[PDB]
Amino acid sequence: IETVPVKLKPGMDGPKVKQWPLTEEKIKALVEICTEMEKEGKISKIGPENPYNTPVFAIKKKDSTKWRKLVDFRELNKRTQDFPHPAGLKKKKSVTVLDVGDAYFSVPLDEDFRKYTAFTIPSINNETPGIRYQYNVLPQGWKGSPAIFQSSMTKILEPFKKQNPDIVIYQYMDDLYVGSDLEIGQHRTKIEELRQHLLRWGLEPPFLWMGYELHPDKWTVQPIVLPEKDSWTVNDIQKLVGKLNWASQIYPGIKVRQLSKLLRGTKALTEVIPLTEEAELELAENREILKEPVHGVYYDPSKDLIAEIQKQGQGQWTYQIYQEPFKNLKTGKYARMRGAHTNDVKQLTEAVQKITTESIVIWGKTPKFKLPIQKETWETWWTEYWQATWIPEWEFVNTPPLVKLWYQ
Amino acid sequence: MVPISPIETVPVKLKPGMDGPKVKQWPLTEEKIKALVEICTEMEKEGKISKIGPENPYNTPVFAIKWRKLVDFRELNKRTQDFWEVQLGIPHPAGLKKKKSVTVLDVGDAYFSVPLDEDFRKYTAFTIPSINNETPGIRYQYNVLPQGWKGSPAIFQSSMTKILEPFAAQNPDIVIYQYMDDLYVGSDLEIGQHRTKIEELRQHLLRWGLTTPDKKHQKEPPFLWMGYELHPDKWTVQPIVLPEKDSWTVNDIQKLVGKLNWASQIYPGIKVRQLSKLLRGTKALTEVIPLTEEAELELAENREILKEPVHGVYYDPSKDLIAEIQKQGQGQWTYQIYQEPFKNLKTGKYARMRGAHTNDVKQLTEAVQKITTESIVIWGKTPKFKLPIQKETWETWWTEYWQATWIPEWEFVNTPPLVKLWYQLEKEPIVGAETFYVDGAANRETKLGKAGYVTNKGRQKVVPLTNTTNQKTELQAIYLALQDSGLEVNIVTDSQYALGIIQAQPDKSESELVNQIIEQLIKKEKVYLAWVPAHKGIGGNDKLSA
Ligand SMILES: Cc1cc(/C=C/C#N)cc(C)c1Nc1ccnc(Nc2ccc(C#N)cc2)n1
Repeated sequence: IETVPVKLKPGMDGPKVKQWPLTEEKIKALVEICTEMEKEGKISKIGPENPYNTPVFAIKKKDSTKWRKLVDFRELNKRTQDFPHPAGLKKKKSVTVLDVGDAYFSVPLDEDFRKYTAFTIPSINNETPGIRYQYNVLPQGWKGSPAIFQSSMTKILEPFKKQNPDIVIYQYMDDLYVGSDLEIGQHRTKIEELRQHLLRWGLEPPFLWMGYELHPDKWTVQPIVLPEKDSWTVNDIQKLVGKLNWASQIYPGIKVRQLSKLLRGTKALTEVIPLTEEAELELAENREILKEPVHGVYYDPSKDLIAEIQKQGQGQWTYQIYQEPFKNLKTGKYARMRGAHTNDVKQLTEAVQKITTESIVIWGKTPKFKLPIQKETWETWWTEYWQATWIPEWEFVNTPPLVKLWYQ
Repeated sequence: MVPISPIETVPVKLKPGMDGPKVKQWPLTEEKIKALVEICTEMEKEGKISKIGPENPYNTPVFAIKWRKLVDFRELNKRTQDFWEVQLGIPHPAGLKKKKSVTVLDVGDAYFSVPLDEDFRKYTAFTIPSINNETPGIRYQYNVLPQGWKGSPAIFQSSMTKILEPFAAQNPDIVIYQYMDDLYVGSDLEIGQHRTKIEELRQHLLRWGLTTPDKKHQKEPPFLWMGYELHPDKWTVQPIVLPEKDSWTVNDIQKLVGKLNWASQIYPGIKVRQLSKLLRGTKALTEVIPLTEEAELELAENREILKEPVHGVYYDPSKDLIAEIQKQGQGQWTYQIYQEPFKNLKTGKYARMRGAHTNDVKQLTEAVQKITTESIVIWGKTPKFKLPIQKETWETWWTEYWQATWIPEWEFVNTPPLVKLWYQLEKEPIVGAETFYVDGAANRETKLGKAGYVTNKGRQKVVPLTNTTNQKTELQAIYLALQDSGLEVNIVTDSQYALGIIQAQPDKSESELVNQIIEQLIKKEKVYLAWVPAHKGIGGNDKLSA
């Protein structure tokens, strides 16, 4: 009810980010949403004295038919002033993600900072002036919101935590992650118990009823594996030596000397080469090395997480998360990419969101993505398939990696 | 007297850390001073300016031009905050809807009913010099937005919009658009109902004390606006006239391309590649340049396209948008957007991006994304595409390409030249095909090198090379293997560089060597390219680096 003073970082001005083009349906959804928010006092119209801007669009959360406003505060968040992650969350058998972002609207925003939350609802073909608003309350997606609302959330959650001490509750931006070990039916009733426990405080939230269910305990380690074959061709051995050479950047004691000595001569690629005793032993020793963890791998909260993704074909995608090259903190593979059997970009967009979710659960922050896609293609489509209330950072890969072959 | 509603003032600030202007008034002739004194007396009477005391420390120079008054706000403008500028994105005519009637209202006097933020007025101070400098100069400050001041256009437009919003909202059967000192009001209503709407608008504006000329506006359809001609049921660009000349100058060509680019939004098939090529690297505006034979053709082709008027139609929201693309050659692409056959809303073009290697499919994809984004802007939706690429071709491409890629709903249209895939590498080694182990190396100092191969059949070649590099020799080695092999071939290289290029699947390159390789790939039936790491004792695969 009383506002927290908030400031931008030293020597830095507010965001001036262009509104990107919106479809008719998203414009109409935003006009409807903002008209209601304006009546509720959550936002107010602004004048030309405010030159700041942040992009806005609208999405449909997974399994819903109600449009949700999504502000892209990435620039503002970088420019905003700065204000312990639970290692147990990723170990729970079920985690339900709640959208609690609506709660932030109950807290007023510092009068002097509001101008920096300016956004624009554009018109088709710019035929009428864009509708200009700023926030009067903590906005969804702004990093300052969870920080300012934190004392309030803890108070709301106290009785539920007291009565359920083994439940892990973790907040990231507008998301609430609720983890327990258990049977699912009971789990869903704690989540519902939680819900009602929050509704009480409110007295209605459009998306609180929703539950996004995860099972991070089912997530795990994906290591390097070598083929097991009875007949090796020249091509098979060349591929094996290539993979091992690559793996030797990750694992010290990998050797290819004896295997390479099978590749001596100038043989037809499809010709079968019997393994020598020396070559099989080297191969066996390499297998054993690859069963061990990578050495000197640690997470540092002061460094960025980086996520790389490869398209493997047939709807399959591989990814790695690291801070230092060759020191992967997590690797994984997605073989489904549902609903995008004929759409690469939708598949990639879902992969990005899934990887970000894993990252939030494990380290409590989002990675910077290296995306195997041309900038123009991504920028034109990702908002059509986006279903999360946060947005990570990304860059684009224009040169095909050889590494793709090693994660196949 | 009838009470009128005041216009809300916009609070204005100087940029952080900056003070107002303190600029010296230039001397003026006795004649100019008298002119300014009378002008300002009238403005003072009109309430636009007010005399101020000697305490104000700010000043902006004023001039007299042959009289009229000019206040030079360049310094104050530098010191004034940034504003939201709504006009940055202008409507494209192809997105407009047709109208039976469009009326113009003059609102030029309304502009001076906009008051200036009281606290900012002090910064607008100026001084009329006194005759012979024997008395203190007459000091004035503005009470209304000054012409030439940075904030005036944004504040004026926002103030007018705010006034017009309730009228537009309660009268959805009309459209209202402001440009300069005019309001344009369009509708599809019966003329009697439409004229009634205009009088109601005039009555609405009166509430803010804003008067509009009873005498009808002189401007009437067609309208000359932002380089376009707007008619009730069609639009075009203003006349495009290509000059006759015996000699062309950098500047002339820049101006030519500009007109052609402008023309290209409704004249189909405009091309500018060869003319733009003449501008490469050099920017000496007076330097005459001889036209290539290719540039002369391009220009001749464009003159023919422009020989007579072409018009676009307006947008009908009750119908689909269709976008059709053609390949023109040399990285050039052209398109038309229409709802009904033979009636374009607009046209346009796309050019290949600068880069080392490329292929037609990638370019087609890029053009599609450009048109998609343009269409979201203009119409708020994606058009149904008609593309010169077979469905089977597209499927092979995107399923095998290492990047994610997507094209929205589209259909094949069979009009040459068709976009196709010119080669496809094998996924597995070819049984029965000769295996070529290739390599090359060069010396960095003397730039001498070698490229060659050895095969399972005992075939061998080494070629000595001059003026070369490691990367070129690696490509040359692959080229030799392609040249000297049969229709099916397995090729083994250690070149990460060469792998990175072919895996990008180029069909054309800035490297003639790569182009030679592409021409060879096109002639093969089957080609499997295998990579191995260098210097690891692999057979066949380097010593021959000697
Ligand atoms: C953007 C715009 C520029 C001018 C430009 C005014 C000037 N100068 C005039 C108007 C009225 C508008 N606004 C809109 C909005 C929707 N459909 C249209 N269609 C439309 C506009 C003019 C003519 C004509 N003749 C026909 C159809 N105009």
